[PDB]
Amino acid sequence: APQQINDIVHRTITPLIEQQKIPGMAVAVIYQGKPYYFTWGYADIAKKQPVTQQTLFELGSVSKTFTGVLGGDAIARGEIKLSDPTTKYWPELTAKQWNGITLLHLATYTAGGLPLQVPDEVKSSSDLLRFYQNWQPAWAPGTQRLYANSSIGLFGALAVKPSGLSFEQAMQTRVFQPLKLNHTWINVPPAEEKNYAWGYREGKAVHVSPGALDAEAYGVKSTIEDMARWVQSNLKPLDINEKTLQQGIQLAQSRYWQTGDMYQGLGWEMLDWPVNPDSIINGSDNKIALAARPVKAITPPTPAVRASWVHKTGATGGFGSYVAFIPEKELGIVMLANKNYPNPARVDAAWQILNALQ
Ligand SMILES: [Cl-]
Ligand SMILES: [Zn+2]
Repeated sequence: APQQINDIVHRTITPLIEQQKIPGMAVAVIYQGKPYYFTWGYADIAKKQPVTQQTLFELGSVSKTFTGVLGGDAIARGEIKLSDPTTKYWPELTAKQWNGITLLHLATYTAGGLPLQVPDEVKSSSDLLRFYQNWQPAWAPGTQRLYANSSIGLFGALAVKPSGLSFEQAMQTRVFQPLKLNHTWINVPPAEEKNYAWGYREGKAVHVSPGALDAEAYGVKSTIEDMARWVQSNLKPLDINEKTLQQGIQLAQSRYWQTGDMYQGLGWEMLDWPVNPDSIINGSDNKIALAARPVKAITPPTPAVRASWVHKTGATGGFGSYVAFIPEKELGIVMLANKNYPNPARVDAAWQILNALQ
């Protein structure tokens, strides 16, 4: 890699690892469209297995960017419209509070207070219907954003219904395979477990446990190389030969809602570039990121703005991930760690690197 990239990465990430006690980490810096890879530490501490460019990490909510793009691909196929009512795809949701709640609301966390988590007691299809049938909104739809797995998670499950495919099969055939993400998994196969890093929570090795709508909301595992390719695909949609996927990527970076200086995409979140770094750092703190905030609609949605900071944080019990990129500059970063450490530290490190290379 160029000397300037090696220097800033060492001076930014090695101290981050020192400060946050991260056992293993993989970083890709995309510079002038090309990825440069860095690894530190261990995928499995007790086995002394190093992090490599083939190590799988839990992406947590970075999974939502895949869900948003898969939804965008469905829009471009004419299979769904974001204005469609939820009940078009789930007629059994007869409770009156669902009148007026569209796929747009589900995708962008604006249905009116759907909760952050689907409750752990939901283990069956009927449990899930009961949950949504009895949920009472705190706000009218399209007025408040409340980040929620139960919102975008349901969006993903319904967006694939017209195709007749399962969510996992739709994602594999329509997103992973065309983009040659051949080491990206909703369910890690037995032959790849050897590359599945352990996450570490309070010194204990952990993996994410099954939950309702997990594949849609937080269930993808991937390598640093496949995640660099995901960033390249989102930086350069016109290089994707499948038109519906090219358009799906673009639609996921459309701006549908604004609150403060932040815009909500489909999975992705965006700000205008140049960005105020303190706003992305401070806004990544869960005290803000998980809070209810009024939104203003953008009608029609703004088509993907190349001068944007586009990003997403993700966490599981044992992992912490961050992706950010700037289409106008062909500049991006992927940070995958097997400890869940605070989002503001992730964003600050990412901005120090990309700011140095702009
Ligand atoms: Cl140094
Ligand atoms: Zn040093």
